[PDB]
Amino acid sequence: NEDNARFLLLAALIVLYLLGGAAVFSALELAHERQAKQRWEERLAQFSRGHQLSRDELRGFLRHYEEATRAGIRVDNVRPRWDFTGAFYFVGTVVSTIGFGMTTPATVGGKIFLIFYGLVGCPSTILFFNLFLERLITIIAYIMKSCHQRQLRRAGWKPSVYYVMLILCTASILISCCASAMYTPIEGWSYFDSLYFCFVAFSTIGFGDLVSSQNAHYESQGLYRFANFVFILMGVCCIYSLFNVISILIKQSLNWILRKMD
Amino acid sequence: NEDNARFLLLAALIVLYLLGGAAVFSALELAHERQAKQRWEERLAQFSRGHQLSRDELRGFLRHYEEATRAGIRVDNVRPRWDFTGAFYFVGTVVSTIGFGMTTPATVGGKIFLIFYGLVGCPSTILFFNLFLERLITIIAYIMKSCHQRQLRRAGWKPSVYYVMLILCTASILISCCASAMYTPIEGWSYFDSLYFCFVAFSTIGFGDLVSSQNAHYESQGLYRFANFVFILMGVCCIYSLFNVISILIKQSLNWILRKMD
Ligand SMILES: CCCCC/C=C\C/C=C\CCCCCCCC(=O)O
Ligand SMILES: CCCCC/C=C\C/C=C\CCCCCCCC(=O)O
Ligand SMILES: CCCCCCCCCCCCCCCC
Ligand SMILES: CCCCCCCCCCCCCCCC
Ligand SMILES: CCCCCCCCCCCC
Ligand SMILES: CCCCCCCCCCCC
Ligand SMILES: CCCCCCCCCCCC
Ligand SMILES: CCCCCCCCCCCC
Ligand SMILES: CCCCCCCCCCCC
Ligand SMILES: CCCCCCCCCCCC
Ligand SMILES: CCCCCCCC
Ligand SMILES: CCCCCCCC
Ligand SMILES: CCCCCCCC
Ligand SMILES: CCCCCCCC
Ligand SMILES: CCCCCCCC
Ligand SMILES: CCCCCCCC
Ligand SMILES: CCCCCCCC
Ligand SMILES: CCCCCCCC
Ligand SMILES: CCCCCC
Ligand SMILES: CCCCCC
Ligand SMILES: CCCCCC
Ligand SMILES: CCCCCC
Ligand SMILES: CCCCCC
Ligand SMILES: CCCCCC
Ligand SMILES: CCCCCC
Ligand SMILES: CCCCCC
Ligand SMILES: CCCCCC
Ligand SMILES: CCCCCC
Ligand SMILES: CCCCCC
Ligand SMILES: CCCCCC
Ligand SMILES: CCCCCC
Ligand SMILES: CCCCCC
Ligand SMILES: [K+]
Ligand SMILES: [K+]
Ligand SMILES: [K+]
Ligand SMILES: [K+]
Repeated sequence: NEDNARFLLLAALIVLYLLGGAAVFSALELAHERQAKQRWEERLAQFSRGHQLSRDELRGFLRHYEEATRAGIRVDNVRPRWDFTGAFYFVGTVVSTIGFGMTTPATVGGKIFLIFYGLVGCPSTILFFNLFLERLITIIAYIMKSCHQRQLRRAGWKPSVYYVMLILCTASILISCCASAMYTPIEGWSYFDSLYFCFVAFSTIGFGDLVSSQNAHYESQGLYRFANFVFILMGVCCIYSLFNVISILIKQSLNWILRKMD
Repeated sequence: NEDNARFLLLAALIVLYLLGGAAVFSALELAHERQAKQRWEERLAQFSRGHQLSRDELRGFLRHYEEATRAGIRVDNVRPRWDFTGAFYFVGTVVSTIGFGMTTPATVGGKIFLIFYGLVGCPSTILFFNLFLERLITIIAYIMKSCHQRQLRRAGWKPSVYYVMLILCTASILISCCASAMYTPIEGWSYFDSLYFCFVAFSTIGFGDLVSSQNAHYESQGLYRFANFVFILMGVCCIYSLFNVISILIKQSLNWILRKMD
């Protein structure tokens, strides 16, 4: 009866969390959304009046442009999709569950293979992340044991969950700052935008509003792609481990809550 | 030295998998991409000639349209973002790490809160999925014990990983087929497109090319949203559990191959 109680309590807490978050986000974003819509409508009306076109013709043109954009066309010299490098980027975003969406299959055959590829590939990445976490814990224990032994001259050393969480948080912060230091100059982004993109990509949410390495010519462009790959990989690993540790802590907190209640 | 060997072997296998997948996807998609780009270019050239519009004017108009679309505008009628139910949909896609991207924060304050909200919410959903998996295993064991006891008239009953994987696969197939039973007449999609969307959403990849339940008016629109919520929740749970079980099986296969290599 304890497991059922914990399950029910977690469900109720998550529901309340969702309701509160929805309220807050609406309060923050509604006015900006309305203002943007009004500005776009004014621009469209002015353009239509200037060149004495028709609303239907512009509607058809915009529909064609939306189809082209789904195809992969953009307005600023984007890199080609579905070349070998683009395909590599797409598969990397698929196996990790990020799914930016800047490149998606468009033909029958490219969707079946996507299903099978993801089905056989996502578990492998999850297993890789788990193995990395285990290796990190072992190395931390070894370092602590060695440091204590060396300082004495003046296995059972597994660190607690709290220290592992602190270490993962520090590593994530450092990786995000280092990645942003490179994204900001190469891209036309601000530092805060770089941090926001780093968090969105590392957590595997992948909205797709900001995507890196999509500007065709990128000066060097040889080391830049390798650096982007390395940074995304490390960030994903660190954030995945941090989320799992935080989940363990939340589970302990829920038991404590249940135990206190009586 | 065994753990390091398994780690290295998994890394090499994943790298080969990525290379092969990239090659296959490029081979499948490059011709379609080129044809679509050519068709869009022809359409744009034809439109420009007919109305005597300069290409810079059309470029500016399309840039404005891309800015507007980034705020939620579409050629077809779509439900508003950030009123109260768009916010609920957004938070649901955020906590589950799906990230469709049809709704994204656009203001400072809506991005900081997004970071903190995700940081505190994703671990809760992961814990909920793990608890669900444990409950499912317990119920399966109880059912098997009861069935065996009944068949006798003529704890240690937990099923093996193989049977749990088979059950999860069957449940996922049934849920996907039932969900696609709708989403075909309500969304005007083909059945295969419905299955593709179900897999993309359930796995938490969330490309965003196909998003459900946003067409402004949706007939009832009261039960439809509830049904969409329930279907997505169940699919996400089942696919998450299936991925974890498959990862365990892959780990066993790796240990066996390592033992085979001596
Ligand atoms: C060497 C370690 C092997 C393990 C690989 C495991 C998982 C891969 C997961 C995610 C990769 C992040 C996306 C890379 C994007 C390529 C960028 C570019 O090309 O511009
Ligand atoms: C009662 C169980 C509580 C636990 C819920 C936990 C996590 C929620 C995760 C995913 C739900 C995503 C569905 C998207 C919302 C659709 C709403 C709509 O179409 O408008
Ligand atoms: C969305 C889930 C919210 C998580 C609720 C956190 C509960 C806080 C309890 C903190 C005390 C538990 C730690 C042990 C105290 C000795
Ligand atoms: C993306 C990497 C996938 C690697 C899958 C490895 C498959 C190995 C098959 C081995 C089958 C025998 C194992 C079961 C015997 C105990
Ligand atoms: C144009 C060069 C792109 C480089 C990205 C591919 C190489 C990384 C995969 C191999 C890592 C061991
Ligand atoms: C204009 C030169 C930009 C090149 C950026 C170099 C990126 C490599 C950093 C180190 C890789 C880990
Ligand atoms: C003996 C130790 C060397 C092999 C372990 C390294 C495998 C990962 C290297 C790349 C970082 C993900
Ligand atoms: C217990 C489930 C709580 C969430 C219900 C909200 C979704 C229904 C939307 C109805 C809007 C007309
Ligand atoms: C006319 C459109 C009616 C569609 C309503 C959907 C009914 C689904 C309810 C069951 C939820 C699991
Ligand atoms: C005894 C009842 C406790 C469990 C009820 C929780 C119902 C939530 C269903 C969510 C399944 C994905
Ligand atoms: C038309 C190519 C078919 C690709 C699907 C392969 C599934 C194993
Ligand atoms: C025993 C060596 C473990 C490898 C750790 C690598 C972390 C970047
Ligand atoms: C840590 C990488 C620093 C890159 C600086 C780029 C300056 C043009
Ligand atoms: C000019 C391309 C350099 C690629 C670096 C790869 C390092 C293993
Ligand atoms: C303008 C109000 C922003 C509040 C940010 C939320 C901090 C947790
Ligand atoms: C005793 C188990 C009850 C909860 C399981 C519900 C599965 C849908
Ligand atoms: C389980 C859903 C049944 C099909 C609903 C759509 C009927 C037009
Ligand atoms: C008319 C609104 C119906 C809402 C579904 C019931 C929620 C339990
Ligand atoms: C946490 C309380 C929810 C508020 C609903 C508007
Ligand atoms: C957490 C309650 C939301 C307050 C903003 C209206
Ligand atoms: C967390 C409270 C934010 C209030 C939005 C105006
Ligand atoms: C551009 C081809 C890259 C080769 C990968 C080793
Ligand atoms: C068009 C055939 C679809 C096959 C289902 C996997
Ligand atoms: C005690 C500090 C060790 C950190 C391991 C990365
Ligand atoms: C089996 C690896 C060969 C590389 C093919 C491009
Ligand atoms: C061995 C995987 C396939 C290699 C093709 C680039
Ligand atoms: C599975 C390897 C693909 C080679 C054809 C491009
Ligand atoms: C592994 C090689 C397959 C070739 C596909 C065209
Ligand atoms: C393995 C699939 C081959 C693709 C042929 C175009
Ligand atoms: C407008 C919908 C209200 C939801 C409260 C449960
Ligand atoms: C979380 C960093 C704050 C950014 C201020 C613009
Ligand atoms: C035969 C066992 C059935 C379990 C499915 C919930
Ligand atoms: K994800
Ligand atoms: K996504
Ligand atoms: K995702
Ligand atoms: K996305």
